[PDB]
Amino acid sequence: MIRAVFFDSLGTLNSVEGHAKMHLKIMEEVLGDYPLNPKTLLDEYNKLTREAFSNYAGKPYRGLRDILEEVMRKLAEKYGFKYPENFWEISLRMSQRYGELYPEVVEVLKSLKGKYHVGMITDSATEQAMAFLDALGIKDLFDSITTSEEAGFFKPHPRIFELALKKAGVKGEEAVYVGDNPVKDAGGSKNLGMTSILLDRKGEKREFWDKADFIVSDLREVIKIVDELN
Ligand SMILES: *CC(=O)c1ccccc1
Ligand SMILES: [Mg+2]
Repeated sequence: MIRAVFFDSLGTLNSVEGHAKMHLKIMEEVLGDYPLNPKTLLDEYNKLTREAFSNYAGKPYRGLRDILEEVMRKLAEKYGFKYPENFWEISLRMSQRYGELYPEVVEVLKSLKGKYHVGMITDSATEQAMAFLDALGIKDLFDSITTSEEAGFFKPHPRIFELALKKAGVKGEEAVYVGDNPVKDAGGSKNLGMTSILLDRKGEKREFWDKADFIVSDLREVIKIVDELN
């Protein structure tokens, strides 16, 4: 019986659109009137960071701040603008203002909280995850928050899911994982026996739907699935 529902972060609870808007504002503040299109800087930053994150999926945890700051160091040297020593602090300030939840998130978390264990499982440093949940106003809505930093490994490594399950006191088969990445979220959680729900908000991933037990475009569908399973 489903006793716990676990959620991914980016693309699942906080929007990619807010992420992109937030990060453009970060680059605009980095650059000022430097003669570089902030959108061009952002696209190159995203290209490099995506490659780095891909390299480390499933692998031992390493600090994301060191990776992002090195990428920025490279980009500052490539393009000739002054490296921002306060890059991280700029980023935090912009997260607090421009971080954005999908419209149904609070409704969904509220409807589940109390009746099931409500958890988050995220690739993130712990302090950074807790700060952003606070900034979005949803920290209190979780019974557990489990991170790659705690487990020692990035998704889809089994230990990050194992830890979340152990925090909640449930078996994998008594738990659901909702996330937007078919490999890291659906495939990763399945290795622990969890029921996997792929969130495909824009229907962009039908190539990979077979990788999940269920497909949804809106998190309000989750509660119906759990009830139906129970
Ligand atoms: C994208 C970014 O700068 C960010 C995101 C979440 C929390 C803090 C910073
Ligand atoms: Mg995600």
